[PDB]
Amino acid sequence: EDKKQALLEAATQAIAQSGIAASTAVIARNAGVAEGTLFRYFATKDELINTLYLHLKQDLCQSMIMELDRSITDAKMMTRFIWNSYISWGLNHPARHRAIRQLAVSEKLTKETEQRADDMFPELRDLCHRSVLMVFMSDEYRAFGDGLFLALAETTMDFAARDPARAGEYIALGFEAMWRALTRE
Amino acid sequence: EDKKQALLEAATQAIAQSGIAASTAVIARNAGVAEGTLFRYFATKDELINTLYLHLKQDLCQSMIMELDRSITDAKMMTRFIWNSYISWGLNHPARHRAIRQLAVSEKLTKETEQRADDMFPELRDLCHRSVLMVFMSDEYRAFGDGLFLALAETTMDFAARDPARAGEYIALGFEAMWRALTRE
Ligand SMILES: C[C@H](CCC(=O)O)[C@H]1CC[C@H]2[C@@H]3[C@H](O)C[C@@H]4C[C@H](O)CC[C@]4(C)[C@H]3C[C@H](O)[C@]12C
Ligand SMILES: C[C@H](CCC(=O)O)[C@H]1CC[C@H]2[C@@H]3[C@H](O)C[C@@H]4C[C@H](O)CC[C@]4(C)[C@H]3C[C@H](O)[C@]12C
Repeated sequence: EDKKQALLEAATQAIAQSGIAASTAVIARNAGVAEGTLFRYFATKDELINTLYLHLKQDLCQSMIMELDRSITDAKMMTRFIWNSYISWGLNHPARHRAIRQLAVSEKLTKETEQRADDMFPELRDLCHRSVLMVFMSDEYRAFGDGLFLALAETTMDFAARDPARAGEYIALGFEAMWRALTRE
Repeated sequence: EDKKQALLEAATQAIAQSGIAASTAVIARNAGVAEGTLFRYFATKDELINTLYLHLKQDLCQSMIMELDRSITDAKMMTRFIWNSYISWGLNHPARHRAIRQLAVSEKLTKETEQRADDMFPELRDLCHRSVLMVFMSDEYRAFGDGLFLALAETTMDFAARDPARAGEYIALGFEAMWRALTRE
């Protein structure tokens, strides 16, 4: 029923379809509400980008909480579980993936948003006792590394969706491509 | 002036924007010509996909001919030159990249088209005396491996285009991600 969730869902769809340029008028209309109502929730496109990114990240991380087992010590096994979690989430919720990938490479996420993103799920930190995933790049390239992860993830989802009889095969082959590209031992 | 090239350019733009579903009416209109005229060049959407794919592949390969040096013996160095060639071509011709990537994962390329694609530029074969690039996957996954190459390439082009002061850095970091993902020694 509640208007914030309706606006966040409408913003998810609109950005998934149109990118960050998506219109607040269209988003407000697709929700129940007047555009003025939308502005009381997010006064700027910049704040909507930041709010929606944290919303989508929270949703993903909660799905990962449901799926992840902590008897796992092996970094590669833990990374595979994370990858499987992300692919499932984007196959279940294609617009949430499409939206988050455009928000992630928008140049509009604030340092406050990054810290709230890094903080929100302590349970998902570390899960490596020191880390393997994308720690080899300079800080300037962390967004680029995230973009490559998302590109490999999106291609894996596309083939698994089109050819579901081999979905697990695409997910495993995509994981090993991601692992080689974005880790070092 | 010539109508085939005008239609192939209009088909490139339309598929880049809309995918393989792009309308022959729109393509014909964006070219000089009546839709009936378009059908004398490609009687089906299937034949346009195949014809346009070979056209775009020929264009890419000719650009690679202009750029590539044959004193190169090292497989990694040769693969880097190929990658640099592809990224330059897609930054110079974004719609040609966007089109070819949708055609490549369309399920509509004919075996005849594949053989003509494999044959067209003997000069680009081998350039490895036995090969490293994507020879580790089963034949069923060659399209998937091509999709991962294209995804990594597209992300590299996006960041190089947005942040041209570091274009070479994104190209080098993207190459090493592609190389790790899609080769084995
Ligand atoms: C939750 C999990 C483990 C915790 C961590 O190491 O940060 C991490 C590792 C890689 C992360 C992902 C990658 O950084 C790529 C994406 C980046 C976006 O900014 C968030 C979604 C995105 C898909 C990330 C979600 C989540 O924070 C992931 C999946
Ligand atoms: C021309 C060059 C070397 C010759 C070869 O080994 O086939 C090859 C190696 C990898 C090839 C690319 C990859 O297979 C990924 C893409 C696949 C598409 O079907 C054609 C474009 C595409 C971008 C390919 C163009 C070209 O055939 C490439 C770049």
